[PDB]
Parts: sequence; C-alpha cells; structure tokens
Amino acid sequence: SGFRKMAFPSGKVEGCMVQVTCGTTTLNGLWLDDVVYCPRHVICTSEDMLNPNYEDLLIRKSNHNFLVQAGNVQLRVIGHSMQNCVLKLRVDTANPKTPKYKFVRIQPGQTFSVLACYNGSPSGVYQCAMRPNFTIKGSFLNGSCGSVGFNIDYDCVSFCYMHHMRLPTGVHAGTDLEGNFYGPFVDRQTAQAAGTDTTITVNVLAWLYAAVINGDRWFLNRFTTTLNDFNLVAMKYNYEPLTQDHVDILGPLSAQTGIAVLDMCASLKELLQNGMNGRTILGSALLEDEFTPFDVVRQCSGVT
Amino acid sequence: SGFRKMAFPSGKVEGCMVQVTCGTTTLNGLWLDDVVYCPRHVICTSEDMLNPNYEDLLIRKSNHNFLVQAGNVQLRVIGHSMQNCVLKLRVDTANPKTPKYKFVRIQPGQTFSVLACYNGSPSGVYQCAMRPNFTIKGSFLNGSCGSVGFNIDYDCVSFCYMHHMRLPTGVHAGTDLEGNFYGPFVDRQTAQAAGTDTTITVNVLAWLYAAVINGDRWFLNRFTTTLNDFNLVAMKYNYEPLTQDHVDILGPLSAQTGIAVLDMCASLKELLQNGMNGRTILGSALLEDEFTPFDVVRQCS
Ligand SMILES: *C(=O)[C@H](C[C@@H]1CCNC1=O)NC(=O)[C@H](CC1CCCCC1)NC(=O)c1cc2ccccc2[nH]1
Ligand SMILES: O=C[C@H](C[C@@H]1CCNC1=O)NC(=O)[C@H](CC1CCCCC1)NC(=O)c1cc2ccccc2[nH]1
Repeated sequence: SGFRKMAFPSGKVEGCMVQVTCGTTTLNGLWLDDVVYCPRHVICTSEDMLNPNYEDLLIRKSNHNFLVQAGNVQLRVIGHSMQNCVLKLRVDTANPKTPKYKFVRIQPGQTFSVLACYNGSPSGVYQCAMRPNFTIKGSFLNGSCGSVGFNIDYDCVSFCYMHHMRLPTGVHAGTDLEGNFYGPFVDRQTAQAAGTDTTITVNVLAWLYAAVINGDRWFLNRFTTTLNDFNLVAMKYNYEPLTQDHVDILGPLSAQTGIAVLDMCASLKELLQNGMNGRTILGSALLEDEFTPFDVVRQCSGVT
Repeated sequence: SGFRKMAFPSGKVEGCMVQVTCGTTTLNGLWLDDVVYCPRHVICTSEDMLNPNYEDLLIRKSNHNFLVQAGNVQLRVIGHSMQNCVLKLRVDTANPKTPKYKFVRIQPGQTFSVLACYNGSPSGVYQCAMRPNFTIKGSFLNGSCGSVGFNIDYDCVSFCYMHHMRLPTGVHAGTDLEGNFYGPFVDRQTAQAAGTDTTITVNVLAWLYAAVINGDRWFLNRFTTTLNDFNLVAMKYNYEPLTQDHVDILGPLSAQTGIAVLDMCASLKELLQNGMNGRTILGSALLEDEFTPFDVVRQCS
C-alpha cells in the first residue's frame, strides 16, 4: 500500500473558485449556484482593520463596489448580504460547474483538503487537520483568503473551511461556510492567542494501525492497558483524552490488524515514555496525528 | 506562510482519467485527444505475468478486447499500439476536457503530484519525488495502475509518471508517458531489487531554506564549508553529492534568506553529525528531501 498525506481530488472545487475585489483588496471567492461566498474582511480598508464594524462597512457598499471575476468573465453582483463572517454576493449567473455540495462544520481532530487559491486561481492542494485549539497548520500567502477546505463523499463536496487569517504564531484561523469562526477568533487585526495545542490521540492510534497495515511493527508490544490507565499517561504528554467513541471508531482498523485498541494504546504509551530511539514509523520520526481513522481506512482500502 | 507537502490542483487531470478493461484486468487510462494511455501489462493473464512477451500478447488482441469507459460512457477503441511499456488505444472521440499537456521525463530528485485512481475514478492527490534509485514512495492499492504523476505550469500539465507496479520493499515503479520505465525495472512478475536509495541533498537544503523562511532557524551555525568538504561528509550519511549546479539552483533561496548555500551546507553537515536531538524543523523530526528548490519558492512565494 504505502502511506502519504493524501488530499481529495480538487477538480470539483477549482470549478467554483472566483476572484472577488472590493476597493484595493482582492481575495478568493466560492461560487455555488448564483452566490459567491468570500470573507467579509474584503470590505475592510487598512484604516479599518483594527476594529471594524462590518454592518457599518457593508451598509456603505453598493453592488458595484464588488468586482467578481470567474477567470476572465466578470460576474455582475445583483445583491449582497452578510452571514456572520462571510459575505454572500448574489450574482446574475449560476455557476455551471456547481457540484453537489453541502456546508458542514467539522470537529477538532478531523481532516480536510485545502485548495489554496490566489486571484481566484487554484495553486495547490494539501491535507489539513482542525487542531484541538481550532487552528489549522496551513500553507497560505497574501491573497489566499477565501480559499476553502473540503472533504468529498462520492459526488458531494462538503465545504468545511474558509480561510480568513494567519495567527501570529503562523497557524491559521478561518470559518465554516456559514461564517462562524472555528475557535474563539474574530475578524479584527487584534492580538489573538491560539490556546495551547494538544495531540489528537485517536489519530495517532489510527496512524499506528496504518503502520501495522503497512508492515512497520517494531513499536508493538505484548502489553495491554485500560482506557483510564492510558488516559492518565496521555494527559502527561499533552495528548487529547481517548473516549470509548474513539475506541469504537478504531474498530475497523483493529479488526483488519488483529491488534486490540487497548493493545495499540499500550504501544503508544511506551512510545510516549520511551520515544522512538531514532527509529521511524511510516517514514516519520514523530507520532503523526493528522490522519483520522477514516483517512487511514480510505488510503488503505482504495475508496473513490 | 506555513509549509505543507502540497500537490498541484488535480482537476485538469481528473478530466482525462478513464477505466480500461482488458479481459479480467481493470486499470486506469489517461485520455488525451483521441488516445488512451495505460500500462501494457493490462493485456497480461495471471499465468503470463512471470515472463510475458508483450509483442505476442498484443498481436493476439483485437480492438474489441479493450473496454474503455469514460464515466459511464463507453469509448470505442479504433486502434491500438504499444510504445514500450504503455499501450496506446486510439478511440473514436477526442477528450473534450483534454488540457494543454506535454509528456516529460523527470530526473531523480524532482517531485510531482500523483492522482491515485481506481476504476478510472480519481480517489486522492499527493506529492511524490522520483527517488535516486528511480523508485517512488507512493500510496497505491490494487487497481492503481494507469494512475499518473504530473506537474502543472501555467495551464500546461506535464505528465511525467504512470503507475505500473509495487516492488517487494513496498516502493513503486513506473514509466513516463512514452512507456520507458524509470530505473532498471521491467513489467514482469519477477524479483527486482531497487538499488540503495539515498537522500536528495539539494532538496534537503531547499527545505532548510523553507524552514528559515518560515522562522525555524535553531539549526543554523556560524560555520562555513567548501562543496568538496561537505561532500566528504555527505557520502558518509548516504546523501547525494552536491554540485555547483545544485548550488546555483539554490541561489534564489540563498538570496531571499541571506544565507550562503555553503553556509546552509555547514548547518546540514552538523545536523548529520549531531542529529536533531528531539528538535523539529517545519513539523518534521526528519530531514525532508521531497521538496525541490522550485517547490519551496512556489510555496514560500
Ligand atoms: C487573506 O488573504 C489573508 C490571509 C493571511 C495572509 C498571509 N498569510 C494568511 O493566512 N488575510 C489577512 O491578511 C488578514 C486580513 C485581516 C483583515 C481584517 C480582519 C482580520 C483579517 N490579516 C491577518 O491574517 C494578520 C494580520 C496580522 C498582523 C500581525 C500579526 C499577525 C497577523 N495576521
Ligand atoms: O494496478 C496495478 C498494480 C499496482 C500494484 C498493485 C499493489 N500496489 C501497486 O502498486 N500492479 C500490479 O499489481 C503488478 C501487476 C503487473 C503484472 C504484469 C507484470 C508487471 C506487473 N504487480 C505488482 O506490482 C507486484 C508486486 C509484487 C510484490 C511481490 C511479488 C509479486 C509482485 N507483483
């Protein structure tokens, strides 16, 4: 099999990216049917970013203040409104490339693909996880705002993320497609701290299963443990609590490998207390936590 | 900025992927214009896998033995031929979604995106490098063959890889779109040893520049070294030799950081001799070698 950070194919999403300009600022927009979704901070001027009032700022705009370009074709804005931190720009043309889609809000620990965009043009795709502190470790440069994160279920594109800003620590913060920030962040250029991050334990375990599925077994041991005994050690290493739901989600991986979840927990416990001693798992010398159980299954099962 | 294993957006290639069925074997094809490209071992029976004579196998086939499906639309094969290890199926319909494309053969150390596909249907995109041993550390499962590796410049897709097989060590082998295998491998179910893989030094240095550009500088040192001095140490750690060309290719990154290439080499040499010692660079506890200088400049600019 082999194991790689694998994103969803980005084709269905590249067909929705447009460029949105308001005044001097240009950022990406998401064009679904006759609505373009973009960060509401496009309506902000540099003399306004420290504490904008977006209702004030949006009342002073007309439709002709928004230039929306789909490639070379300019879309005429017919209406606009604000839903939380996203601006919705109603345009006179529905997107012929609109895929089956939904807006979903993901949970910390969950992964998604990010189609990084500039001037409405897709430039790269990578896999991300919503960190426990509700930040993402993305790769974004100036102009990336409005790039979206998404998962694909068969033909359905589940948009879960729109990029708004970079925190001073260099991680990234954004909203779901309903404009609601992940985590306690606000769209103001103010001091904003991401809380302390933690390791997504269930994903480390999923990744350890993927290692066994792929023949890296050196870290396995004859020992088991209880959930509660494992979680006592997990807390010391800044690892998220492991719940019975996590154990139950790891079942299919447990079944394919014949290794009990609590047995894998005892292996992780020993990895944490002893380290890898310079050894590698799946080509990494640290415990990877940005693979969910479903990620592992799909890459080890061939889902299309 | 942030740093991530980033692949090219894959839509332009998704529009070219098809299912190719010959007998009992189903794998993926690349449909550009009126031609469908796929691995030739699609014509192999399980019995003929150990020692196939593809010229014999293809002579005994007709156009109607090749079932090409684009979505649920069946494509009619009008002609077939073999160019080395790839089969070229002429179909009666030119792909409407055909991008601007070229076929290119990449060098060791260069990277590309892989659109893993099953039954013609794109399932995932990831970044790869052509290792020095001409193998790729891929993620593929049964039905992956025909999956293509590619780079996108402007609107042009440069196809550089087509998936053919997994070596017993679990790395992967394949050909360019002209059917020439990368490395000394052949499409026969025989014992085939990939050579000793080595680390792509020029890419490790590029990634160390990415790291500096992203504020990770703990590994930097006041020391400098000559290319020949560095190479004496590189050899001992299974690292590729570094050339003045590599030095020159790393110029842009050296410029944007103000760190001389041979200064960064002095950092790498110390990282090799002492190790990271529990420290991390760009979220990695390993020196990463799958980012070319161009990858780094594109992601960091
Ligand atoms: C959108 O295109 C960019 C995305 C940033 C740019 C660089 N890397 C990214 O992820 N968004 C911004 O630049 C925001 C714009 C603000 C407008 C007003 C509402 C909040 C967002 N600014 C930042 O992301 C930003 C400014 C800043 C200053 C000092 C430290 C950190 C910091 N982050
Ligand atoms: O879809 C095509 C697959 C891709 C494989 C499948 C699993 N992971 C991959 O990358 N190719 C294959 O399955 C090809 C089949 C083809 C037949 C004719 C001669 C050339 C090879 N076979 C192989 O890769 C293979 C690996 C291997 C390891 C040990 C012993 C025999 C082996 N065979």
